Amino acid sequence: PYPNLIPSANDKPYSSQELFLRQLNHSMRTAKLGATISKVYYPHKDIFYPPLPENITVESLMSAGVHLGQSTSLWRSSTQSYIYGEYKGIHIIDLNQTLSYLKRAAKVVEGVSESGGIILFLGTRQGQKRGLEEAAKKTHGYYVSTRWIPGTLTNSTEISGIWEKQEIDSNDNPTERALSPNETSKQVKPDLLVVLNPTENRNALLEAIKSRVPTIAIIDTDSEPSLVTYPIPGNDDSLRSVNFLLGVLARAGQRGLQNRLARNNE
Amino acid sequence: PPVYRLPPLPRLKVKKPIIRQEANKCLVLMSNLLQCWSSYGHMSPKCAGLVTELKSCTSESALGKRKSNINYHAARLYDRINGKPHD
Amino acid sequence: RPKILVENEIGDENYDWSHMLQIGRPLDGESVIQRTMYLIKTKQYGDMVEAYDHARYEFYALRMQEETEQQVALEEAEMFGSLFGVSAIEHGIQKEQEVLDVWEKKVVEETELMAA
Amino acid sequence: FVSPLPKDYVFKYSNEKLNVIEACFNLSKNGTIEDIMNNLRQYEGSAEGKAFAQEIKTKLLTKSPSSLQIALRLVQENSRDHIESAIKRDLYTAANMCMNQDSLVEFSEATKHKLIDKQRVPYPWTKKEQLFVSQLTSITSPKPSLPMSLLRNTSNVTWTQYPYHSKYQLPTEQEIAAYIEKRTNKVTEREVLNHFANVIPSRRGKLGIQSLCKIVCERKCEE
Amino acid sequence: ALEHLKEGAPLKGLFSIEGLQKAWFDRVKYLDAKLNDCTNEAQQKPLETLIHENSKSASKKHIVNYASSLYNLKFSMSSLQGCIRTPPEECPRLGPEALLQTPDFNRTISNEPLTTGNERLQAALISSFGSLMEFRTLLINSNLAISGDGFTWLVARRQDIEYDKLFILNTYNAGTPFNFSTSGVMNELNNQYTNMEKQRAKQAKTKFIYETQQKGFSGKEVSYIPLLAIDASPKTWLTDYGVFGKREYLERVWDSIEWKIVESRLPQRT
Amino acid sequence: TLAELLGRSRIAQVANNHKPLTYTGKKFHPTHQIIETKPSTLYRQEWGLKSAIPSKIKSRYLVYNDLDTLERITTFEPRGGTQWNRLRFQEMGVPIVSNIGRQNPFFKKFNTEIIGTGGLSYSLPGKLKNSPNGVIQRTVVPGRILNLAAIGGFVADVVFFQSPPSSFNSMGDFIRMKTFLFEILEASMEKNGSVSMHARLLE
Amino acid sequence: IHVVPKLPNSKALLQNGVPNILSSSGFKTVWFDYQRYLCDKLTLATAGQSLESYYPFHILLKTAGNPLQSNIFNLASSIHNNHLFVENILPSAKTEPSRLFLSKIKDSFNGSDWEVVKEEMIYRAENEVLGQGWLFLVENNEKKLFILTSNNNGTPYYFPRNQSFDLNSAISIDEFATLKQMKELIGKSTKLNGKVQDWTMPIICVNLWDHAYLHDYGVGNRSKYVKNVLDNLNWSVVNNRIFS
Ligand SMILES: [Mg+2]
Repeated sequence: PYPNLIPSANDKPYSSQELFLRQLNHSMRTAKLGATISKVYYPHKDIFYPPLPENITVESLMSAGVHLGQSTSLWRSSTQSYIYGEYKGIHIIDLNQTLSYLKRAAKVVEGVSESGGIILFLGTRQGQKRGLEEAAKKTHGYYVSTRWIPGTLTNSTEISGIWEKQEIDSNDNPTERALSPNETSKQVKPDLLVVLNPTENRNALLEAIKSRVPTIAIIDTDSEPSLVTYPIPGNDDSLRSVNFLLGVLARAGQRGLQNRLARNNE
Repeated sequence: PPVYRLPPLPRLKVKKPIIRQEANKCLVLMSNLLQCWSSYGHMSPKCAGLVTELKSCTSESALGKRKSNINYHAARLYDRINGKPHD
Repeated sequence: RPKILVENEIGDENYDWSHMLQIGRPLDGESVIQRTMYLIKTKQYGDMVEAYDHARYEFYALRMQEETEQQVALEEAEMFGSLFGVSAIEHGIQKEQEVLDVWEKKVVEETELMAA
Repeated sequence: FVSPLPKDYVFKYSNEKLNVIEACFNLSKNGTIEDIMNNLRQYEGSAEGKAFAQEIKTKLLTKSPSSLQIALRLVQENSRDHIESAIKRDLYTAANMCMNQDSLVEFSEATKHKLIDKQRVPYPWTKKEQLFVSQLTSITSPKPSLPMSLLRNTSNVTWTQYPYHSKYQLPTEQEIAAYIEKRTNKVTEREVLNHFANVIPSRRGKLGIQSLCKIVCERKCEE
Repeated sequence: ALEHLKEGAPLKGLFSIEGLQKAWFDRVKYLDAKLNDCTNEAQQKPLETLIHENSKSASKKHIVNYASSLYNLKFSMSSLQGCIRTPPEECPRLGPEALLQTPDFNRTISNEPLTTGNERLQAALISSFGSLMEFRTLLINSNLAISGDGFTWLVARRQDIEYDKLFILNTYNAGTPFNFSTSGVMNELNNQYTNMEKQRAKQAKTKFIYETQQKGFSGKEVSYIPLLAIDASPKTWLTDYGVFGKREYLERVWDSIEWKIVESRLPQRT
Repeated sequence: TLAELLGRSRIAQVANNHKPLTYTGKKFHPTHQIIETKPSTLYRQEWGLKSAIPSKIKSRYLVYNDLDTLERITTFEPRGGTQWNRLRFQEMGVPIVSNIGRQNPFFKKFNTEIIGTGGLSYSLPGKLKNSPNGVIQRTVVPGRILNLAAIGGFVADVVFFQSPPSSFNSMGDFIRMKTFLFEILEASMEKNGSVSMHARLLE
Repeated sequence: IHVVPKLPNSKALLQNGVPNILSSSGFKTVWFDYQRYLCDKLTLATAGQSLESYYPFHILLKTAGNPLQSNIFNLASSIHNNHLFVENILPSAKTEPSRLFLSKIKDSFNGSDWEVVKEEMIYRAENEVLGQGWLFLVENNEKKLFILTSNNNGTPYYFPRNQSFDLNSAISIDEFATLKQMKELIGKSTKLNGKVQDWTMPIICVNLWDHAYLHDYGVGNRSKYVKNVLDNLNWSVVNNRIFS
């Protein structure tokens, strides 16, 4: 480690790099020392250590901010059943309902991962990218943060024509043999589209239902819930609530992947 | 107070956006000189430095030095800022 | 007094409103109100207003204690040769100064414009 | 539609209490209520567990002896045999209780005392002795004097164990023990939990299953 | 030194048979011996006078500090008396829950000067502080805040030995409650430093600020007549009350003040 | 129930108001609850509100009215200046006392009027403040003269022995540039909730 | 919420204390109660602030420059310093001082022995701090070590909050000059917060508060306690917190 470090002379003081290394060493050993800080929210911890669908409660959802629906004046009355009441000039999403729908969604995510399906996480909002990529990594899955070019599934051959396809084991090993030009040009459709802002990409949803793909979406109090197969009522605007739901879904899919790998090994 | 909600429009844009830049220095100097010459007769040495300053300003060209993104924002944020009811 | 709205685990907490000072929670009007509600529930003060007043009075003492703590800590620091590079008032003055400088140049230009 | 249990939740039956129950209530082919009582009396271990055992002996004493004996007689037979036969046996013993020829099950009077007359105070009882095995059999068996029959179902099916319970509830100690044995023929607690909480498709999202498994491990197996 | 306390049987209110000794008898011995080691003279004399003589001097600093430490403790103990509350040896020590208890100083009031005469003193306190309760809160909270070796002082602003207005101040380790002895030492040091630099403006502004901080409304300097001292150091209260029972200790102290002595100390008003 | 949790929770705790965020009139005390984030939460745009807040905001503090509006934007202003005014006041250490002969309200149907001070100072008046140099009699604070003087987030009435011409008349309406020292005498608080300080110009 | 960390062989410590330097009761007073109290105080101070998320050391570093909120700094400083002291104490988690450490000492103190250095440290402890405080042996950006006393909750890390000498008492000319130089350096920093750069690291913290010694050693014998601590401390820990 640190092969190019030119250490200063013993008579001389520390160099800048040497000093930095010393600081790092101190940080690793004795900085986080005096106390330990239990019961506090670190944003990163929801992405890298999301809870299982089972262990989620209503309280956790409330803390995440999932309960906060759009607004009283921006109400799609189609979503009436999901909403608990109004408060602070804002519809508040029934969170027991949210929980049950999330569990249902989580189970279907797990199932397709187990079957070895292509899961696609779609999230066009600003802060969502990193968490989306993490989720995609967790299950051997896919994501979209930069905008969804209309017709990725309906007009697949024009759009997704010149990108490399692969082969895969019952495990996830590339088994790198040459794909034939006929073998390459076929569409590779997702087996689960999961969106974080269905109201912002109506188009993607429409192609999914045309292309015959089951889809999951965070339905806020202004979003149409009929436009998807498995709606999760919740707060799609705040970045952390979305991440929490997304991270849970990723964890559910991860589990199913692990189970598939285990059964392959067997 | 009386709020005024517009109907659904094709495109919110100001027809012409004014930048409101500062007036030219050379022009100002010329106006000052003109004002001075209104008083004090035709060309008395009270405005001896002013004329020199004007000359310095208008040596390379008649004027010394030679847009507001408001439409792009309106265009961007119209769909948000609408109180347009759902689809 | 700034308020963090980003929730920590809402399920984890467990506040006995016998007293105001809870651990995870800070001292604020909320804590007072929770105390008032507790009093109402227990029927120590049957009336709501009286319970509220009591909670307010509990809060005040705590606030005074907090105020005294900081001042004395500052005094101690001053005594034992601690050195603070920028005090709050000094910082404020500095902040004002930049704004004033910005204003002055602009104001001179505006006066010149008006003249001509 | 399930939800996790609260963070203040504690499983009522502690480990030591479960152990003492196991010690006392486990019986041989010809076990009795008297034998159980004796076992409870002579149990030795933790102080709290001993106190618990004493308490449960007291409450057994408070309850009726003949009925307890009948229940004891029934339960081993029912464990051995299949559902329909067990149900029939239960029906027969209920009939016998209703129409006591031998006058050795003071039931109707006890019911009157409790349900009809007054909620408070236990019944004094007028019959307290060790019934013979043949007598017990006669009590919980039919005769040609009265005709007896269950009403016919659409699905007239008979089985020794339940077809659909084992999948959709928390897994028994016995199943865990069997799994452990299979694994042996290293093993650890975390691995067992993973197997139970993840690998088994019916019991992936079981609520308090990991905790149950941990309790089982604490009770039975060793490092 | 003092009469009201002894080695065998301490006060029923505050300290215990061992804890009192740890607080007072041992500390005093440690200090006196240290003072003797520092200065060849064995004559006690007055402590205040010695402090005045040897103040504003780095060489004669330790001795001054030890005199201050001795004097302050003595002043604290003179004020104290017996109490109604039970001894801490009988009672249980306070745990972590003591921190979360609301203080009753805002709402309750106890042991006032009025109950044992001392009417003019009480009136003076009221004039200074608005009320008795307000004064008490100022005192106890300040003492709590000190968090370390220190003393909280009730003082009187000396302009016969007349006074203008009562006040309260904290002072730490071995700091004197008398202002005149240490007033402007820092300014003098600054001036010396400036002279040294010259030998080898902002500085002028800082000096001016120091001067205006120091100088009173009229007189050339100001001094404070101490009326009440209350120690804040762990040395005293850790033995009986543990870590968490500082506030409790202070409450007990407050309950067991002999206000007659304080009244006597208080001079005539202008 | 969920409802109970909602009532408890940190958004319910912020007492609602629809007062202007831009109020060009006289500001005697804070209008809105200041709301801070942590740096981490700011980094992923989360303030504990309904929505994400724009990445353009780099300040940790803000003020708001509506969680969500018809315009599909939270009504907020990224500023928490009122905390700094309070902190400045605390630093100055001039204890607020009622100039009228009345008991301190913190000691002992609903009255909406301000109970004593609004909570900018819970300091008590009887204390002195010692330092290495000595016991501070006169509180030295730097401020700016406007024409009244701005002294650490508060405007204050001023008095002096003689009006200095050299500093004033050299720059008649650019007196705001030069910071002068002040000796703050006392701070009174009126019924409207305005802190009426009184300073003295030092030279 | 800030809670005290679980020490290694905690039950053993509770039973005994520390073999040589601290009793069962004396160790409880310094750590199992006092540390807990400190943590609780810190939590109370920093419950709803942004400081709740940060560790004590990082809180202290954040806070150091701010004159107000000195209480938080004090608490954070105490918590960190006290745990450093406990780490130094602990029997295990026999070890000798490192060769490198000895060489560094020799370089620093004019080629003197480790026993001599210890003696100088105890003398400094005796003379400098009145009342409460801390006694550090630190290392700075110049590789040589030096002895650093602090007067109650003064940190070894950041030199403006070293809290190294008491101006409540009278001070020297040299000390005043040093203070003036420090102040000048601080003013030269030129940042909005106004915080200098500093790379001082503690190698041997010792707790000169009465929460450690007063139970066992009485009101006197603080020097003796310090000596005992120096004699019996975890050397492996010290060695670990030495090299860059
Ligand atoms: Mg939305």
